[PDB]
Formats: sequence, structure tokens, C-alpha cells
Amino acid sequence: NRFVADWVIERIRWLLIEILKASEDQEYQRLIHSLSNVKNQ
Amino acid sequence: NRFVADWVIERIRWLLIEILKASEDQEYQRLIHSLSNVKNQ
Amino acid sequence: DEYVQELKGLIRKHEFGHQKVTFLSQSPLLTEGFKLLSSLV
Repeated sequence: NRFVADWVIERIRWLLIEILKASEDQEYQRLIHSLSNVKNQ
Repeated sequence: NRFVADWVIERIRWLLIEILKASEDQEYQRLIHSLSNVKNQ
Repeated sequence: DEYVQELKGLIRKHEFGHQKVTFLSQSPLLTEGFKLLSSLV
């Protein structure tokens, strides 16, 4: 992104998947498998 | 600063002293002498 | 006024709401610019 600086891009997605962890099956796994780096899990 | 990132802090002051150059005597020199790095002019 | 108008697009890349508005809606340009810089820092 180029909005502020590298702060609310990945932290928001990380906390979103964290909320998903706290509270579907194939999509709940797609959302985390899609973004770790390229290889992590 | 910690507002966006290192973009509108020094550019704005530089263009402001540039406008002053384009359009006082002791203060017009104080405004530029006060901020170059610590030593430049 | 050649650099007076471009500021209206430069500062938008950023709470000093009242000062930001009075900067977007204006001889006093150097004074308000230095005031805004001092306020933000």
C-alpha cells in the first residue's frame, strides 16, 4: 500500500484471522492458507 | 513526526521558504538559517 | 500565486481539523504554514 506506512495492512488481516480463530470450514482454512508468506503452511 | 511517514514535514518547510524566496530581512534569514541540518550556512 | 495552489493537494496526504481547514481556505500563507508546522511538531 501507499496510504500511511506499512501499518494497517497486515496487522488488520492478522487480527481478523485471529478473530476468526476466536469465533465455515473450507473458507476458514482458505483465509489463512492464502496469506502467510508463500510457503508457511 | 509520527503522522504518516516523513513526507509532509520537511517538504512543506522547504516549499515555504521557497515561497518566501519568491515573494522581512532578519526574519527572512532566520527562517532559513534555523533549519538546514546543523551546519549548512 | 504558483506554489500557493499546489499546497491544497500536498497537505491532503495526511487532530488539527480547524487549522487544516483554515490552511485549505487561504501574505498570510507563510505565517499560517509556520503555525501549522509548529502545531504539528
